[PDB]
Amino acid sequence: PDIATVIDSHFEEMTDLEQEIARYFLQAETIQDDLSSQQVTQKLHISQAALTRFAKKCGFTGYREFIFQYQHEAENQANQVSKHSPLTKRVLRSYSNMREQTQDLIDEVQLERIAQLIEDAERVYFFGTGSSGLVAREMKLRFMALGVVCEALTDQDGFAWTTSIMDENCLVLGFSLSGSTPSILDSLLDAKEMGAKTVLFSSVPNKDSQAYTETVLVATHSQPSYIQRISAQLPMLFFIDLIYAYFLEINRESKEKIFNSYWENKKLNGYRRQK
Amino acid sequence: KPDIATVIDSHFEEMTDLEQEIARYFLQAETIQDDLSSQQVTQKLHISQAALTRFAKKCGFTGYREFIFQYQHEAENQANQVSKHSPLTKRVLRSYSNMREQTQDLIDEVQLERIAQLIEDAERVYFFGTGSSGLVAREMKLRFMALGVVCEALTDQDGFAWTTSIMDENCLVLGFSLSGSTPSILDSLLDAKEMGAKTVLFSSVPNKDSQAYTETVLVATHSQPSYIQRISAQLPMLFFIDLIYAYFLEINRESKEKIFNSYWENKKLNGYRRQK
Ligand SMILES: [Cl-]
Ligand SMILES: [Cl-]
Ligand SMILES: [Cl-]
Repeated sequence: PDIATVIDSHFEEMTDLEQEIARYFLQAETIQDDLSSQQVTQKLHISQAALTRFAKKCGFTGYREFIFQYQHEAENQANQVSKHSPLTKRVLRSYSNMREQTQDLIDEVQLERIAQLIEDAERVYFFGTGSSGLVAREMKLRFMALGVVCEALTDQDGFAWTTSIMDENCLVLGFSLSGSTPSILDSLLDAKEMGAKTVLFSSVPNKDSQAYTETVLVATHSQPSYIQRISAQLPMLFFIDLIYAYFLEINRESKEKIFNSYWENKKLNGYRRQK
Repeated sequence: KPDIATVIDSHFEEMTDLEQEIARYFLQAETIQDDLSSQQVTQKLHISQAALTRFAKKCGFTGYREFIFQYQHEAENQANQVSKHSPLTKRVLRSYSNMREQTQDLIDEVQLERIAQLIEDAERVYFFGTGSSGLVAREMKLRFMALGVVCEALTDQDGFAWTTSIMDENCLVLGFSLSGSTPSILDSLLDAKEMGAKTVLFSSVPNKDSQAYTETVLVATHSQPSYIQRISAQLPMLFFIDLIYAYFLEINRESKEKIFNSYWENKKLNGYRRQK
């Protein structure tokens, strides 16, 4: 219980004189006063022993403990006002709002469906340009570590090389934050032409309906202007992590075996670098 | 609209002592897993049918059958709620929330302004990382180059060697090492320092050897204890690069917006040529 609740809870055990002391300490602007026994005594015109008895009636060891604690409450409360600059808060709000917007866009049934497509494919490709090419490389790092045969392609030549060898046991995931990156949209159609399954990640719903096997709507940025937006990868990273978590639970034991084997070779390699 | 738990709660204070014991049972999370037929419930709680019926009528139902029908149907329809997410989904989203919270407590605003000023004052800026940290470096390169910074992203030892050999006192190197021990990054930053460059290490681990660099930025640790369940390794870094970027953009904002917009105009002009 905070100070006011304890004082309030002992108020009616207190004498009229002790209620005057309680009244003083229940004032908001009292925290601004010199709360020594020698100044509170003078201000309230009361004796030093009366303050001690007041603190003990409230369940403290003495006055000094009471007033130090009284200031712990004050200190804890004052630290709850934010200490950050507007600029900082804007950036933090951009992240938290993308979590919230992502959360409201999740279709768990679709994400588990996509997790299954990855598992069912023999070959998985991630297609993306610019900042979305970084997302594609990131996804490969995550999923190769669990044993998936995958590759990340980030230019027309790669998509050309890959789509031309694609078959119906291939799955391509394409990343286009804007939903209109010509090289991504047309490359996914090349892959579809060859028999592959196709997943499009985009922040705009577009006319992709029916065009690809799955279309995943990802968050838009909270900031209107381009120059002030946070990382362009982030809308996609949320969905990479979601699909990943779903995918890991599919035959986890074999996937954990592969991951741990990579880990062991890393430990051994690092030791040899030392020795 | 109102779920059956809310309904029970709202009549709880009207209920008899025995009815309140019945309510307490139905308000428990595990109870939907029991056999909730009146026969089994009466035996379980050692009550009569009538008492169960009286409880259900206190809750505004005609009887227990109506009550339990609703109770169980609300439960089996929760699997259909898109907004009610699984333990896996919540684990991932909490990992992101936890990292935002941890990041927020680690922000040293004076430091990040100091780094943005270093970027502004440098003639050449370099971003070093490998793995996912290399992706953070490539991203930072794109964002700062669009504001006119002369910068490059290096993601392997050959690239570190090419660049450090020609650095001087007007160079700045930002190195990303989430583990705080990546030898190529720590060593390459020390090579850059030997050449007179300023150095900034980003790491989730404040080691003593990090004190050698001009600045060290402490970034967040991950929430999940096991590596295999962690969310993206880029994320601790991305927060701080976005903060630095946001500060840097406000140093001589109009000159930097001119440069960003001039980028934009040059694309449009070539697009007019291509339409011809
Ligand atoms: Cl934003
Ligand atoms: Cl220095
Ligand atoms: Cl995590």
